[PDB]
Amino acid sequence: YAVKLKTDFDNPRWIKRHKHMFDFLDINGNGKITLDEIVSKASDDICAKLEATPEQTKRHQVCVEAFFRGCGMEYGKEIAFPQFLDGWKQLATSELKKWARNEPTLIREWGDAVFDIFGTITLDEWKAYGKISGISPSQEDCEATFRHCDLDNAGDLDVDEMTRQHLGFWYTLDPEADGLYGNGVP
Repeated sequence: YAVKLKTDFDNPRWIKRHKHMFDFLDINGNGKITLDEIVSKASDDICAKLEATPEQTKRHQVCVEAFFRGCGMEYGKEIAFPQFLDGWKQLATSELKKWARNEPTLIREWGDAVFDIFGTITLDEWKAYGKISGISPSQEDCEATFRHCDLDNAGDLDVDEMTRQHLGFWYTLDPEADGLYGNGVP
């Protein structure tokens, strides 16, 4: 499949996908999130539970920082959803230009850092990620991810494929990427 490159930023389904994610990040329900919180979730929570090495944690942090700065986040900056979504439009545009240029995207580099903590991850690793990050705590959802994606010869997921899927899921609302997270993310 050719990844869908055209954006669809006014589609209510793309809005809802990021709204779901925003509200998941807004744990205290006050309508605003900060880079501080996102990086703490990355480093203090996820990497600790995954038992990442100090270096892996740092590398992952740098990637999370760059990724979310790309959507307008910053330390001490309290962002509400409309500005966050505007940031995602900018991130998606920038990422697609990199993709066109065959330059690694920030979503790819984040994936590299996640995968390294685990270029392939197993279903059981993905199920753990889903619980620890909280993005997909249902193991059935994680099974759906693996059904959905094109897997390697062992039934494992490669970062190139996950990145293709994430371009379509997070940036372009590619129908080929629908269901990447099962019912865990709309």
